[PDB]
Amino acid sequence: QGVAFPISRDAFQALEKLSKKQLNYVQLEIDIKNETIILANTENTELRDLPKRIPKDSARYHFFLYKHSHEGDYLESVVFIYSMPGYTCSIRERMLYSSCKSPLLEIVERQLQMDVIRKIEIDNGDELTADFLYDEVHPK
Amino acid sequence: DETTALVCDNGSGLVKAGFAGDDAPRAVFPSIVGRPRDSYVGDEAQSKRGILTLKYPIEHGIITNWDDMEKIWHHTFYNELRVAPEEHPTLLTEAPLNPKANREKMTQIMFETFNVPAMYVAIQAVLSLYASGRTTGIVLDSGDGVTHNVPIYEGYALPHAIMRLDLAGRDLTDYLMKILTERGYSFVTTAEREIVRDIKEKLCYVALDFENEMATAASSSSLEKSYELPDGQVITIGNERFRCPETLFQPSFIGMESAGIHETTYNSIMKCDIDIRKDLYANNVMSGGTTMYPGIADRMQKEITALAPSTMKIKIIAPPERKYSVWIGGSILASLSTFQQMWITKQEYDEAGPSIVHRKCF
Ligand SMILES: Nc1ncnc2c1ncn2[C@@H]1O[C@H](COP(=O)(O)OP(=O)(O)OP(=O)(O)O)[C@@H](O)[C@H]1O
Ligand SMILES: [Ca+2]
Repeated sequence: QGVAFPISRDAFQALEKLSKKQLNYVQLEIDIKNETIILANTENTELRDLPKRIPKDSARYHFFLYKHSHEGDYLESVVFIYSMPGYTCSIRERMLYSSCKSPLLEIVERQLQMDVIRKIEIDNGDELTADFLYDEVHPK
Repeated sequence: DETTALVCDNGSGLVKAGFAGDDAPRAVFPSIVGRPRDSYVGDEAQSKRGILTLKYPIEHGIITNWDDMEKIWHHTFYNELRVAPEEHPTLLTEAPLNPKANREKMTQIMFETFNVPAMYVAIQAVLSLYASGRTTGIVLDSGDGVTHNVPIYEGYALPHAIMRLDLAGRDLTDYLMKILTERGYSFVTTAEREIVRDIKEKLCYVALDFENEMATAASSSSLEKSYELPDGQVITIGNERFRCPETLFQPSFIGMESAGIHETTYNSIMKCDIDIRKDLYANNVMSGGTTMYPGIADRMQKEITALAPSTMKIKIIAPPERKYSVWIGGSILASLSTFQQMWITKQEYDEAGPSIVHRKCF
């Protein structure tokens, strides 16, 4: 169950900006040996560029601002993404990303009042098509 | 380090115990206690069976006999690991559907009988799920005495949906023993059953299509494999190779009311909220020794796909380390410096009592 790794000041500041909608994408990684969550990428990301942000060889955490219409409303929905490409990740890498997930999500809610509307887990970036994001957030 | 964290995966057939930080358990022995007709555990209890009443303290993953379970843990600490448990934090595993009172009992035995400085309890299925690289999915854990279908959502198992099949490696070994015994080759004693268990783990496989494979075996010897027995004799097995693990999909082969592991998976998923069914279908994670059969992931893949809705991506994840994925998962957890503040300490137990395990571990 839940293991809490410290978050870098940088990673925390980028998540603080994403909660204030100043950034639309924050990718985080676990520094496995130092047991820390660090900042990996904060590029401006629209839904069409999102598939091309997901590494192919290593697991990652992503916070993405999903802007879309749903029954007449326009929603800016912060979504959480746990990408795990497969056996390229060691058992230790796979275990740390799974165990560190909940505490990171609790700290982000408790401190930054980020409203994570959905938590998604994917094998690879090519899955993050517009329809897929819509079916995860609004499964009907 | 004289205080290295310990990991004990208490299975109904085998105890996998070791040190946090290692890649594999240092100790693997049978969960058997023999008391005279003061006590014996493991291999020696089985050996002295002529003067003992043998017992399995872990019935279908659940610890049902605590006086006996204490004997297993005592043997684990002093005879297997050769450590004093009062100086090592101990991570323990628990079965799916393990009663909350049972979890409390385990905590009290660790702190009052063994005097451990700290302890942790994790569900076997969740550790295998986490080590696979995800937090939501359905786990098929098939071990020695029990097989479970466990839907897990964000690290929490869904008890209402968990399915239990009381059929696992123990039964498949018995079935292969009977199907070999009746075609000539006669195995009877506990040691001859161990030869059968070895034949089963080395030569058995799951057929993608059972009736097609029965036909291939009837018309040719393409599916035959040989095995040299300890005395030097060579035996050759044909359809027994796949008829034996086929019992997982057709439990009626050994007179069971329970449908196959593909149907109990479908049933388990159908008991959960329609909104999460897609996440379960795309993450069927296998774990346990009885999931080591070649061809089993391919077979589960086609069987789930034949029952599931046609708009579900069906994915079977079968890690190569799945025979020990529970122990390895716990080993990684307990080896972390940041895990130090997750343990239930003796002091926290003395103040709150055993119901601390529901909050601090879950
Ligand atoms: N390669 C293999 N192929 C098939 N079966 C195997 C293989 N390796 C081990 N087994 C069987 O798996 C069983 C042991 O698996 P496991 O350690 O997960 O069980 P357990 O934890 O003791 O039981 P359970 O989870 O049912 O309570 C034995 O019956 C053993 O014969
Ligand atoms: Ca087990």
